[PDB]
Amino acid sequence: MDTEKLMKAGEIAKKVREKAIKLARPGMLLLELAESIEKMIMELGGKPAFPVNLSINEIAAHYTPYKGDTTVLKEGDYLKIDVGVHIDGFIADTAVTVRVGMEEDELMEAAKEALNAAISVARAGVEIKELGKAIENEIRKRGFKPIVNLSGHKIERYKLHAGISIPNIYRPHDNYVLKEGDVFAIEPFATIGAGQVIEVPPTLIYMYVRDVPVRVAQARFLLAKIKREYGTLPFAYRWLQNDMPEGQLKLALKTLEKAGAIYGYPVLKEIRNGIVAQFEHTIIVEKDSVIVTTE
Amino acid sequence: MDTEKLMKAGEIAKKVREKAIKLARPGMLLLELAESIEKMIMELGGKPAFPVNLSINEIAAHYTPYKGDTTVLKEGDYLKIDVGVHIDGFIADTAVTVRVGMEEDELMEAAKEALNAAISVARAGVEIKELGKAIENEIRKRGFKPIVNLSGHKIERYKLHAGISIPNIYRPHDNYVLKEGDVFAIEPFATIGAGQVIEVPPTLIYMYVRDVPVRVAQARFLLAKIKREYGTLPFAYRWLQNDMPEGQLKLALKTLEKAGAIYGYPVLKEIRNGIVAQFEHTIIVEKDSVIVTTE
Ligand SMILES: [Co+2]
Ligand SMILES: [Co+2]
Ligand SMILES: [Co+2]
Ligand SMILES: [Co+2]
Repeated sequence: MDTEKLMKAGEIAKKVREKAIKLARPGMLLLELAESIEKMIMELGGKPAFPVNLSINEIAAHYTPYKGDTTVLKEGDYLKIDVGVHIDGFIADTAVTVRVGMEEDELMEAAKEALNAAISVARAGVEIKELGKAIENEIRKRGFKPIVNLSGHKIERYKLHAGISIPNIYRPHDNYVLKEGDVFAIEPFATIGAGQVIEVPPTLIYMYVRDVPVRVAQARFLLAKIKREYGTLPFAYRWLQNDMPEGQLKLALKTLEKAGAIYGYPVLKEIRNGIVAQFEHTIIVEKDSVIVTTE
Repeated sequence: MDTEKLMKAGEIAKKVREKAIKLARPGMLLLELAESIEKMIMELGGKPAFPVNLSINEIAAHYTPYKGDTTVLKEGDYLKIDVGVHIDGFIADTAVTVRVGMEEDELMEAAKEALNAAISVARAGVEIKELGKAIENEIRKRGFKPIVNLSGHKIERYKLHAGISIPNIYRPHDNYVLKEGDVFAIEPFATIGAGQVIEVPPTLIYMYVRDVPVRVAQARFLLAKIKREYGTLPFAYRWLQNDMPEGQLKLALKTLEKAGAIYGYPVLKEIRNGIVAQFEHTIIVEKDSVIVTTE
């Protein structure tokens, strides 16, 4: 629909991103950080597509603070900020790696540079694999491993990950064809570890999924609120940490989870605890070139 | 449409597959082999979906003989046989690894076992990732690496690789949902190498793609032949070696290649030249279980 909305989300996400890079100074508490970003996005004119992700070093992604996290930045950390905005369901998913209180290095360069290459070739008509390979070369020609299980994704109205991915590697059969009006989030992750990530507890981000009559009353209602307040967008436990006792909240979520009403999206950590750089922009696949909502 | 056709394709491919395993005896010339299989498929009632693939050891796949290959099997080889049949476009892609003149081992077991698991969970409703994970565990718990760039694919009428894949790894965002009536080819590849494949020349298989006003004369006729007899389905170079002398043939292809008419699918070889075992069956995603065309 309104390409302007995909643009607005993109525009907000840009500004907020920029500012986050700034608040990203040593000792800065992750929790303050997130809150600021979310409310900014808010007062700026839009709701978040998903809770800001502030992932540090080996924590690949899927990490968001919660009312209680004492964690603060530390000089030399590889902080990764992945933000997403949405105007009525039109997402903008951008992200950047900041070496806390320091300047970028070869790793960070590899991810950024990679990401860039992908854009230069995206244009209606090309097969996904081309971006894939592009990304792979930049990362590997710099001696770095690209992650093989975290990757770009195609966005759709009120659907963050709509089905088609954009690997950071070259898989010879990825032959989906970038159509016109296509909206894609390109996001190469680079690492010095093995190049793969595993899920490790706790589960901070969750996803609403399906109506499933639950017996335990409270749970059911917790869900109902969920339905109506977040929708199809993934949300944070931190976002509900005050709508009921920390204790009783848990179960409700679990029961909801053990019921398949909502899916939990645990923290993603590089297998051999390798540093993880990352940059992501969102694009709209046009005929001869792509427009970057988050430029 | 006719589930019976998907069944028929499936049925032929089964028989043929079975027989190939037998013809797979030492010193057996790969070229005799392929010919047999293809003609059997033929006389059995159907056309091949793609040229039989006889891939040996570190040759992951995409290898097919050509009029000229002197290559003969050798005791101890890990021959991989990937066959595909199609009834009016309803494919059946099945495949197996045979230790030439020997009995299967841990590797081969891993890939097989892996494949099985995937089926056990396939059923309308699950997310692709579940299968992915499944595969990953069987292959890895046996200390073997799964290939990360070769993987299962969703089949559709006259479209071998229709877009959605089924990774041999767990990528947390593979959330496509197995619908009812879905046809998928699950195919785990296992290897002791690194777990990745690269393209290496030559280019034996090719695939039509789009009508391009070409300048050279014979290519143009070659184009319209490819168009009429092969179609959207991929072909082997071995299938056209009669239609014209070596030299002229090549060029008509090459022009077309450049023309953007037919894409060529080079050989796939495991990077650290590691052994590659593989098994593949095609399924139809039904409500509570899946029907395996190639059982
Ligand atoms: Co993102
Ligand atoms: Co993203
Ligand atoms: Co196959
Ligand atoms: Co296949």
